Amino acid sequence: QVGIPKLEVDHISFSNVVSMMTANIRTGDDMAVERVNPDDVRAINIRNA
Amino acid sequence: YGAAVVNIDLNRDFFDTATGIDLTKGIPLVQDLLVPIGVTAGAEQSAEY
Repeated sequence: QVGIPKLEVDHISFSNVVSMMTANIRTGDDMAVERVNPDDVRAINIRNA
Repeated sequence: YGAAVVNIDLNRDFFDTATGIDLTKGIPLVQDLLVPIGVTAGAEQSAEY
């Protein structure tokens, strides 16, 4: 038979397998971008959806 | 003897700086006559032609 899920029954259980990252997720290399503006505001195409 | 190149220019003496024209670049160039809006500074220059 397969094992009964721990949430499915009323028993408390004090040892469990917890997944975890081996080291911190926030490495500190936050993403940064090169925004570049439209050259001329009059030429911008508002149209087409 | 020893002329390198002989060009046909617009006559600076007729089209004087009093006309607001500047013929030093090879073309007439009047500042601040026609000039596009909504463009980054220094984008105006082709209009000077």
